[PDB]
Order: sequence, then C-alpha cells, then structure tokens
Amino acid sequence: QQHPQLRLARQQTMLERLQKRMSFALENQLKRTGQQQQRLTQRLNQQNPQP
Amino acid sequence: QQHPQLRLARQQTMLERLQKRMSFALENQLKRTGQQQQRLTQRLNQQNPQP
Amino acid sequence: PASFEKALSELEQIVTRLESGDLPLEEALNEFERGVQLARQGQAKLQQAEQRVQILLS
Amino acid sequence: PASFEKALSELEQIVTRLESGDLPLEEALNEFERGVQLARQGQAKLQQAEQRVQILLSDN
Amino acid sequence: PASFEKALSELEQIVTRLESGDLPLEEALNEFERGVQLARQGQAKLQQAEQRVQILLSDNE
Amino acid sequence: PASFEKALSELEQIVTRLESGDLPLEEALNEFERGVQLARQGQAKLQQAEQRVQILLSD
Amino acid sequence: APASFEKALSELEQIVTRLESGDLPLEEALNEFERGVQLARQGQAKLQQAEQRVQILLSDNED
Amino acid sequence: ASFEKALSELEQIVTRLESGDLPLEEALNEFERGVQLARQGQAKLQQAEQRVQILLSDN
Repeated sequence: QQHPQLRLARQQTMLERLQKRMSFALENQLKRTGQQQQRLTQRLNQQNPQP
Repeated sequence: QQHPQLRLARQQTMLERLQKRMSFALENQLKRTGQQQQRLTQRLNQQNPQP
Repeated sequence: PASFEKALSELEQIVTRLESGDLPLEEALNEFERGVQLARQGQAKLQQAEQRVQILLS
Repeated sequence: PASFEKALSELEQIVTRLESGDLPLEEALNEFERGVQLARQGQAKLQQAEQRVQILLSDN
Repeated sequence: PASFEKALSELEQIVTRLESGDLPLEEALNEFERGVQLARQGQAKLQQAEQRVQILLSDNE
Repeated sequence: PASFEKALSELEQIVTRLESGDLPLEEALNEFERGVQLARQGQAKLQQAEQRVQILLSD
Repeated sequence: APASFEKALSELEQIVTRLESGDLPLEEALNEFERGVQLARQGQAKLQQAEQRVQILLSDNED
Repeated sequence: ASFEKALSELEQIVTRLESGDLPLEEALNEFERGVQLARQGQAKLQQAEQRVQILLSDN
C-alpha cells in the first residue's frame, strides 16, 4: 500500500509548471531587447547624410 | 484502495503537455510572419523615388 | 465542452491544425483562443475535484 | 478593410513592378503611396494580433 | 547526486532572478541554459524510476 | 569584446550627438558609418541568441 | 430517512464491484466515489448508534 | 539473513514509511529495499516447506 506513485506524479506536475514560467520569462526578455534595438536603428536610418 | 487521486494527477500532467504544444506552436508561427513581412518592407524602402 | 474524455480529444485535434503550417492568422488567433479556453477550463475541474477529495482525509 | 493575407499578396506584386526598373516617374509616386500605405497597415496588424495573445495568454 | 527536493529550490530562485530581468542578456542566455538542464535531468529521473517501480509493483519480480 | 549593453549605450550617444546638427559635415560621415556598424553588430547578437535557445529549448 | 444498515451496505458493495472493474470514464469514477464515501458514513454512525443502545441497556440496573 | 531478522527489519520500514515524514528519494530507495526483503523472506518459506516434503514423502 505504501508505494510512492502518487507523490511522483505530483513532482512531474510541479516541474512542468516551472519550465513554463522561466521559458516565458526569457521569451519576454528577448523581446524587450527586440524593441530597443529596432527603436534606435530606425532613428539612425532617419538621420541619413545623403540628403 | 480505489480512490481516484492517482488518475486525476496524470490528467493534470497530461494537459500541461498540450498547453506547451499550443504556445510554442503559435509563438513560432507568429515570428515566421513577423519576419516575412519585415523582408518585404526592407525591399520597399530600398526602392524609394527620392534619388 | 463535451465530457472530459473528449475535451482531451478536442485539444488533440486543435494542436494538429496549429502544427500543420497552413493557416492565416485571423483564423489562427481565434483558434488559439479556443485551445487555451478548452484547456484552462479543463484545469479548473481537476483542481476543484482534488480539494473535495479531502473527504478521504475527513 | 482588407484582411492580412490579401494585403501581403497585393504588396508583393506592387514591389515586383516598382523593382522592374521600367516605370514612368508619375506612376512610381502612385506606386510608392499605395505601398507604404499597405506596409503600415500590416505592421499594426501584428501588433494588434500580438496584443491579443499577450492579453489572452496572461492569467490576468 | 542532487536529490529531488533541492533541485526545486535551485530551480525556484533562477526563475526569480530571470523574472526580475536586471541581469544582462549574455548572462541570461547562459543561466537559462543551465536551468533547463536541471529540468531535463530531473524529469528523466522520475520517468526512469516510475517504470522501475511499476514492474516491481506488478506480479513480476 | 563588445557585449550587447556596451553597443547599445555606445550607439545612443552617437545618435543623440548627430541630431543636434552641430557637427562639421566631414565627421557626420565619420560617425554615421560607425552608427550602422553597431546596428548590425547588435543585430547579429539576437540572431545568434534566438537561433541558440531554439536548439537548446527544442528537442 | 436513511435506509437500513443492511440496505446501505448492499448498495456500497455494488459500487465497489463496479469500480474494481477499472473501466469507467473518469467522470463516473469521481461521481461514483463521492457517493460511495457518503454511504459509508451513514453505516458507520448507524452501527455506532446501536452499540450505544446496548451499552446503556446492558447495565444490570437499567442505568 | 534469517526469517526472523528479515521481518524485524521489514517491520521497521513499514513503520517509518507509514509516518510519512521522509524525503522523496529516501522513501523510494527505502520502499525498493523492502521488496528485496519480501522476496528473500518468501524464498525461505518455500525452501522450508520443500524440505518437509522430502522428509515426509515415504520415498
């Protein structure tokens, strides 16, 4: 009766919740640099010396 | 001995696996078209009639 | 949604079409709304039941 | 009113013609107009769409 | 070897500092890369153990 | 050894000094060619990063 | 009112023999288990109520 | 180990495991040691009874 199969499944549930959280944190992290880079680049190409 | 806790727990873990499929699926598709539309707008700004 | 057995079956089909590369966004964003809608409701039931199984501990 | 997919399809054939190297200068200005008008419309569509998922995917 | 209990605590804080974001991008790439390796290893141990118990718990030796 | 935050900060100083329009024309060209170097140097990082996490996170 | 002890137990034994088959859908299992434990509480209190009747009566003096 | 030594050791694991105040990895490695003892104890009985069989079989 004292087999551990119940507690093992709960651990699997817990671990998956963790990756969803951290994989989302970095996925939002990269975008914050996506906007800042493309924001300064557009301001740079608006300053052409050719005209 | 016949409590349903064990079968309930597998379902939560099983459901989580499917949510991660949806998000990484859809997240990846959006970036594909986010990048496809950027190439065309890059070509368009190469062809401006100012010169 | 249908009985919980098919609720899982429904979610399987959705992830089939999202995976297959052919879709326009305007009928994909709605789908992804339906997929998570289906999944999030499913989570609610299982969470709710487990608390009630405290009766086993009563 | 144009949906996203029809917009990108029309932009494609405009640029091919503008890039041909063969076009009177008067029509080139009507081409460039309709062009940036399509791209700017499309750019906000993805920001419009992504706003939905950020709202939808977030628990609150 | 790292027990199951501690890995959660290690994983828990790495999620915290990433969620803060104050770390630069280069450190974030390395750190999240190690955090996932903890998850990959931890996940495998549970799967390896469950299939070991089920055979023993059955009528088989 | 230009880490990412070094480039961005370096770039912002360059752009702001241009828009004041105070430079002699000769060095507006000198510091516009440095502007676009850092634009591609920064972009190569994200392309490097995004391609990376995909292999790390994907099976 | 709740059925007799004997009728409560017979209902319970039919439920257990149905779960033990291990082929119901999950919703039925949870719906069946919840009513399964409900019956056991009725029987346990009814049986504990009878042991109190004998004890109070069993005293030589009816106390 | 003998039959009495095995059950005495097995009785402790059930007692401590029943309390439930154990680390998960400790519980798993303790439970799995229990099934080793049970099979070891059972073999003693089948060997003990099989020895009685040969003695009391008139031939």
